[PDB]
Amino acid sequence: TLEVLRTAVSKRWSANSDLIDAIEHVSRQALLELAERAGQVDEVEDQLFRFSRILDVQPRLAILLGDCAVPAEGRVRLLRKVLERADSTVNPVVVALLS
Amino acid sequence: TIPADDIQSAIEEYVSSFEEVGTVVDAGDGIAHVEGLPSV
Repeated sequence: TLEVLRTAVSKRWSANSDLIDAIEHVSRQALLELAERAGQVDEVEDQLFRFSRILDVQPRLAILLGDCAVPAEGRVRLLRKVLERADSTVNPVVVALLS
Repeated sequence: TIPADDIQSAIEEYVSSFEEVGTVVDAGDGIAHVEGLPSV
């Protein structure tokens, strides 16, 4: 992790936030690599899309997950059981991505 | 896979899960800016 942070700072950036975007993008790529070596190479895709279409119907959950002041632990608490519900989320990597 | 249980109690489970002072952030020339105080 510190090595990838080093090679991340090793380049210039347009602004401040773009670096955070790049690093969390790296985290996304790593979670997807873990899933790909796990044989779930495309199940993650349909899982993400179906959850997106589920969240699309409810604006309440959608917008209040975008709480720009509630503690991030509060946000992940919000996500926990509405995600951890049933067979509708059998994938074990999408949990960390969505978190 | 999509959940059609319609058991959105989860939202309520968080709805059920859940004095005012602000702070000066800049001041000058008779003007101040106050962060916080959501119900002014």
